[PDB]
Amino acid sequence: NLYFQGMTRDFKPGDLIFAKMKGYPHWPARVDEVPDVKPPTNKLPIFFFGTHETAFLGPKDIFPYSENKEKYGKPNKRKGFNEGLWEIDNNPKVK
Repeated sequence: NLYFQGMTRDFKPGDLIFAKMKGYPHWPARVDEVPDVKPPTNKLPIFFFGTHETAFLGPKDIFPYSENKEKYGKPNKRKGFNEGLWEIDNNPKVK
């Protein structure tokens, strides 16, 4: 996220996070390895737990998981969200 962890090199593959996208709650996710193309230069490859969807996101939309577990790690009605909360704590290497 902005200023606190605002560079792509603040994160590494395997790091667990909450990823934020417009219209959606902060979503349990992980940073993945770059696949591999011409990936966007100032973005990280993100895998979303529960839905298993993927995106490229900048550091501004990425929050460390542990620090934010109590604030963002609450059940949500969005489809796949609660399964995602299970994965991030119990199966964080699911592919």
